[PDB]
Amino acid sequence: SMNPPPPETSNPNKPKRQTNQLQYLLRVVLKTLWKHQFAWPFQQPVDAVKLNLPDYYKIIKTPMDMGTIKKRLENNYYWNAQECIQDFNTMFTNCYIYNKPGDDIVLMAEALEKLFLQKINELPT
Ligand SMILES: COCC(COC)n1c(-c2cc(C)c(=O)n(C)c2)nc2cc(N3CCOCC3)ccc21
Repeated sequence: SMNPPPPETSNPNKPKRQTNQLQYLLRVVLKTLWKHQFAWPFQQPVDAVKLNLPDYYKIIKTPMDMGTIKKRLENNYYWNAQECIQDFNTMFTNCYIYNKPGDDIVLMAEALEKLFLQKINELPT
């Protein structure tokens, strides 16, 4: 059991643009979640070898983490704000698929998801 390569943070065969929404997702949404006290388990891909979680990448076939989302925003990987919001949703959903109710990681995901929703609420037009 080993780790997959992390998600792509670059697509050479994809146009790029700067929008108010993408800038807000990096500078306000991601930055706010990144600095939250419960951010640390979500700042990098799950390392199944280091943490000894051999069934993680048997159960989770669409991994996502805030380190990947950060790099995607910084590299102008996303064309649509929807793509970035979908990646956050995937990250939270994976946590609820793999882990059990009352697990520390699940209550941490709940706290971050609540904050995420409050910040996306004020996403500009
Ligand atoms: C609160 O989460 C605890 C779990 C423990 O998994 C066995 N965990 C995850 C983790 C995260 C997610 C989203 C998940 O689903 N699982 C199962 C584990 N990522 C981690 C990273 C670290 N370290 C801290 C020191 O620096 C290196 C990294 C330490 C613990 C971690």
